Amino acid sequence: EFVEEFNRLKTFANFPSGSPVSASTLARAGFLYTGEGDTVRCFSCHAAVDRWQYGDSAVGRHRKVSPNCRFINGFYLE
Amino acid sequence: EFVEEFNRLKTFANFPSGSPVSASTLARAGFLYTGEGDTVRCFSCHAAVDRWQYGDSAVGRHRKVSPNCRFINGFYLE
Ligand SMILES: [Zn+2]
Ligand SMILES: [Zn+2]
Repeated sequence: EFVEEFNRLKTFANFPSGSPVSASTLARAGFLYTGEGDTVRCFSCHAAVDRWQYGDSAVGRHRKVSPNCRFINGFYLE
Repeated sequence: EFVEEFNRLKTFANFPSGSPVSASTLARAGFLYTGEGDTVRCFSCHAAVDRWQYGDSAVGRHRKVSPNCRFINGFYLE
């Protein structure tokens, strides 16, 4: 279901507009919005990432927190 | 957008598995998959490279076709 980026993007309703990282960027990096604050969680490795700050890379933070995530490693590539 | 290696890697869905060079290696060398055959194109210098053969170096072929590419010269280094 969440293999599709659009389905991930739909979980971002009410995502804080004041966040330095956008909902589209986070969805692209494999994240789903948990609904609380700025906490997102990867559909694949289940790692959660929060406390986003200016200059952050959605993919960069994702790799840092979960270096062996299959999604980031291209496991779902058609 | 494509400055991020992962975004380049995502363009490789359906990239021929029989190719002597892998999608990850090509993405690392700054290439995006054009979707046709084994033709990839650099996000930075726009040079396209195809006809990959055993023993080929993704970065090597990239330099040969586009010696002044900013990406290969490290222009995007943080
Ligand atoms: Zn993950
Ligand atoms: Zn180039």
